[PDB]
Amino acid sequence: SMEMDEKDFAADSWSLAVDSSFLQQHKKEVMKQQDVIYELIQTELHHVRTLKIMTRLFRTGMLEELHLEPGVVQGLFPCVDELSDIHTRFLSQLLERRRQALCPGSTRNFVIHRLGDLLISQFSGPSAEQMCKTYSEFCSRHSKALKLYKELYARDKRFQQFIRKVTRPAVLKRHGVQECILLVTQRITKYPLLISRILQHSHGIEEERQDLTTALGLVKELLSNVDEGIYQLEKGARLQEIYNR
Amino acid sequence: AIRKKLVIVGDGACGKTCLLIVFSKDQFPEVYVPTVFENYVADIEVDGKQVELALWDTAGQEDYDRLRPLSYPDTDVILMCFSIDSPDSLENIPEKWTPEVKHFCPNVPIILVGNKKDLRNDEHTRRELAKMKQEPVKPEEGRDMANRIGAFGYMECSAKTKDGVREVFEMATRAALQ
Ligand SMILES: COCc1cc(C(N)=O)no1
Ligand SMILES: COCc1cc(C(N)=O)no1
Ligand SMILES: COCc1cc(C(N)=O)no1
Repeated sequence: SMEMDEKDFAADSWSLAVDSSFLQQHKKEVMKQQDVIYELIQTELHHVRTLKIMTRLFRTGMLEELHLEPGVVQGLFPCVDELSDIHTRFLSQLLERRRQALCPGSTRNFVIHRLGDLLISQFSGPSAEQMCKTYSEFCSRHSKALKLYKELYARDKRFQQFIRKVTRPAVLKRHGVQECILLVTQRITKYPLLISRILQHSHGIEEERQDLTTALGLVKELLSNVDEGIYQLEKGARLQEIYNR
Repeated sequence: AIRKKLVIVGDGACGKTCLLIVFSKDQFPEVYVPTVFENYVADIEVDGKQVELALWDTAGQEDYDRLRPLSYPDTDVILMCFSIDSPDSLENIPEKWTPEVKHFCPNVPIILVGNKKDLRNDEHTRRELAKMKQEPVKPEEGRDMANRIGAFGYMECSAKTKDGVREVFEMATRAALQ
């Protein structure tokens, strides 16, 4: 992540991020709504960061330092460039919505009143089809990636030294290769939990309540489609085991 | 330090997310209680042994039968949660959660955990349950369920007061080491 965004999302909540003299001007219901919107953006910033660790630290580091057999790095990090494109674009829209909402003279005081429309756009049309196709492919390749990782770590000395080297810093404690893969798979199922809680505190404007209700339905439809499109790939699986599913 | 992996399972209203948050921060958040939990790697020392215990939540995965099992590979200990203010959450343990965990995590110890133990003597809770001919889960009901499902053990805690929380994760670490 970049320092500007890290600092904007360093606090544990929106109520601790804004100036207290700004917080004091708002009703409790607005503060409860803003705290959950802040959590959605903060966790999206962290999810994009997980994808940058996978693409820049692990994937590129393996291509530039190790002599792995072709098709091995793609097997460890399936769809990571596509996932990075989807989420970096989504994160850009969320951060621009916050930026436009800042008070003049402030880099931290804002209220986001219109999130629903952004969520409907993300979870409908071509961007939703791209999310569905990419997660169906990623989640079907999840178990294969973990097994490929475990095999390389146990048998390749240079691979083991590379992993131990790049994951030694304390900031990588929660972000080893297998941890990144599960963090990405679990990201999509966090969205209904966050959206439902934002909706709970967005009844003040009927258009916003309706938009968040539509967004929640779209996210659930996307998840149902992804869940129905998953069949775990297994290295060396025989056709007979596949057609006898 | 050896690395172990813990996964918590249970119904949506069982309090699993709150339990992971309170343990990982060592406090019940006073300003904002997070909606979700990403992951955490706890440094735990139990009975003289140092372990890095990776913590994972299955919240949000309850309705997705093909995404949810992706949380299980290489799990060392399962916390199977129910809420003491919800006898319905205890009923789903033996024939929904238990056969799933035994299938994807064979031979992995399961600790049955009764969450929200502070609500057992809460007047509002007792009034609300008595309208559906119910009462908070009794300690013997939790123990008998844990015994029935082949659990490694039975424990109770309250994420709200923190009581029992440290003990659950220290025991989970010992189970993961066996
Ligand atoms: C009042 O700032 C300290 C603080 C933050 C929190 C929280 N994370 O909810 N509890 O206490
Ligand atoms: C909040 O957790 C309490 C706790 C205990 C320990 C330990 N026993 O090392 N580590 O954390
Ligand atoms: C590698 O541990 C066993 C395993 C496999 C799976 C799975 N999801 O196929 N879950 O746990």
